[PDB]
Amino acid sequence: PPKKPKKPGXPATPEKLAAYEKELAAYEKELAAY
Repeated sequence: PPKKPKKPGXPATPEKLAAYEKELAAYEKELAAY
């Protein structure tokens, strides 16, 4: 089972937020595929 990506806290730059969104989307796809 795919582990849920953790949220970048503190010094979180827009790119890492976008990365969190993309990785969360990947989580959704892999979770749905699971």
